[PDB]
Amino acid sequence: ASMYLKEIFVDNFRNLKKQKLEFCEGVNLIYGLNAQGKSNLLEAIRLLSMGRSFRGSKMSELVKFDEEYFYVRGLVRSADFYEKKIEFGYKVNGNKVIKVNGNKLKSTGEILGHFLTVIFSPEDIEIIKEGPSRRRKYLDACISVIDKNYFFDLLQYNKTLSNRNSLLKKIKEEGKGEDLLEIFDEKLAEYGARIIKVRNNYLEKLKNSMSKFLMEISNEKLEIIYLNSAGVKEVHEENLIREKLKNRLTKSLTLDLKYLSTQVGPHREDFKILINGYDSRVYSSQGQKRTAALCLKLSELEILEEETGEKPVLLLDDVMSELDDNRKKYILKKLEGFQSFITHTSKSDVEGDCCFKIYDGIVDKLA
Repeated sequence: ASMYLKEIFVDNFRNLKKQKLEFCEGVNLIYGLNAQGKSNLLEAIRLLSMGRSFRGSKMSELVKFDEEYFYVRGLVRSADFYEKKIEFGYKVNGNKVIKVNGNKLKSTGEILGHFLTVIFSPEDIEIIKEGPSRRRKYLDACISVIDKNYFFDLLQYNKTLSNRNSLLKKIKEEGKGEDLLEIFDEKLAEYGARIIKVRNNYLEKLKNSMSKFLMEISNEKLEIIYLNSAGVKEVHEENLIREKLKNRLTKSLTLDLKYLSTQVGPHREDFKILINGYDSRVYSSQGQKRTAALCLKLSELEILEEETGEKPVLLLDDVMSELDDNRKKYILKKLEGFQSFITHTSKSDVEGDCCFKIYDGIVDKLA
């Protein structure tokens, strides 16, 4: 039984009026003339998956202008639940309150997995086009939805990384800190090796899944190069990678003290998408990049289902309007057995099993 959002209630959320909405199976077409309105609804849905705004927005920005809180409640059907309640509340205080079936979660990260979605947007092309930062963050979020252990390791890794970076400054002003520096190096190498091993594993699946879609769509060839920070290309034996990280951290101490940051580790790494053997960021055409962005999300979807045994809900934020007919048809074919939410400016273009009109932030069914 696939994931299915039966209902969402939004209160003081961005520009949406207070309302409870009920949805259907298959394609939920949401059309309207407002920008914020449509994608704000998608933002509220995606929030129940991730515990954050997909736009990258801070929580205080999600509260309705001049209000003191927002609140979102979804009801979801999944493999093991007829109807799970997920609640996300934020008070301008600065505390998120998140509950699943009435139990408050200790940390936001705990939300991950109760409600699976994959969100498509035209912005996904930036994952192809931009720097390592954008691709690490995409990669980290994809793996974390599947793998709680990886999420745990990344949290600790990033915590140790900032502790180390601030210690570098203390070691520069005063001296000393040699002991905490060893302790941090050891921890970075330990967490780093596990992060690298899991990343390598995911990217191998990404490569296999993405090459199939690309071959299907444009008959083009896909390769992925993972340049990891251990410089290894083996990534079986964790202790070998851990040792390579540790030695590298030791060898780069002079450079680290000059810049007051940490030059080696997975927080610096990237992966390279090759299209017909050429670097997709600097060589490929825009059409190719766009196609690659689509294959990227389709793969995400495929790996997510395969790994969790659950079939996610699909969010498509304004991704249909600039497509030609053959690409629309392809994408629609691929959403076949999912619940999906497709935002559009038009009612006619893609039909949809249920159609909703949004205006002045009220969503009404049929039109």
